[PDB]
Amino acid sequence: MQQQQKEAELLQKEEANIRDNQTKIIIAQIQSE
Amino acid sequence: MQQQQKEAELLQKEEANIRDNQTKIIIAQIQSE
Repeated sequence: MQQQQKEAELLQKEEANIRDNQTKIIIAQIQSE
Repeated sequence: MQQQQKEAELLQKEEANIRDNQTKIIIAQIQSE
């Protein structure tokens, strides 16, 4: 369960980075209009 | 209880990142007007 919560942290951090990444390209698209 | 408070930290951090990102795209929309 240490391992489970640790990999939960890992997947949280990678998906947080991903979400920030789509929103970065989204603001780029918004300003490209 | 340690596990519960630690995953509480995790969910607070992910939702805080989501909120900041949402307001980033919101200000992008505001300035796109």
